[PDB]
Amino acid sequence: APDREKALELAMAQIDKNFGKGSVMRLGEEVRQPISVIPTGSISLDVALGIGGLPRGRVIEIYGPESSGKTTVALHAVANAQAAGGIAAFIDAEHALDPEYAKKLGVDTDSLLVSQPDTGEQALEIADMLVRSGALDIIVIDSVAALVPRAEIEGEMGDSHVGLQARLMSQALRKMTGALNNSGTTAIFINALRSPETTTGGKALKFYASVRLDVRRIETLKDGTDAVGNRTRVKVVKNKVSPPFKQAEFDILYGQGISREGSLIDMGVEHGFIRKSGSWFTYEGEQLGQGKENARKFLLENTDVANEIEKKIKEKLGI
Repeated sequence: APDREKALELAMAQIDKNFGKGSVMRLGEEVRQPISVIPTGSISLDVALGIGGLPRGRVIEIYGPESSGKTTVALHAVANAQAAGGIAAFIDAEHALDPEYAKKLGVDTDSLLVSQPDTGEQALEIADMLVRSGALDIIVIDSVAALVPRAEIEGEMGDSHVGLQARLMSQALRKMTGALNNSGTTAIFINALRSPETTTGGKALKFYASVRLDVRRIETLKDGTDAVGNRTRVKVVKNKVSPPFKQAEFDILYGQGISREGSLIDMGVEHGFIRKSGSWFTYEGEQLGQGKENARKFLLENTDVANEIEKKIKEKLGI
């Protein structure tokens, strides 16, 4: 009577119907539920996520050591959302954002809502208020670790209460998540951190998120001796809308955003479109150059090509 696959599907079926789509899923499975998404700004990452970009109306956490490339991504997200004509909110509690660098990645600073909370409750709440107005496409909280409870701030944390922050984070996230889902507003909590300590607030953020990104830096992009930027690596450690654990890499040159041409030269190679002979790159006849960098330039100057690689790559996968 038992037909494991017939019995297994029926099991998964109920499981989703009981806890939500994606509550369980074969890793090879290839999701086909196209959800509204905010493009990460890194094609590779956008594919790693398995749905094009950050899922809308979800809580997204981006953690990693300082300079890992978190903000950048985050900034890009805002940027792509504004192009889709969405409004963006930035609950700043670190005062580091450099609007100028933002404008560079495509952000419309002049139309960006910004708030610099006096307390942690204040911040989270201000956010909650903004979210439930259903007007924002995306909201990004800078530094989970900075949402220090009011009590701790005022200096009354005289060893008379402890752990207050997680709670602050947990309860806050209990409320907002709901509202978020209805508004469709994506919320990116930038968790610049410090296994699994979580800087005091990732405890509750670990369960409320639907997508958790692990941003890390792996190598300094060079030519020969002179540097040009750094290659970041991300690992979607959690994904409740597509098979998790995939990962992508992308280049960010000093002062720039996620290098399109880089992504091109990267996904081109693995995918076959662009061939690499030792220390050289070639694209169906044409020579790109000796070394990823000259190639990058090459693709920067010859707009048509590359634009066509983006094409072929964008075809072999969903564009």
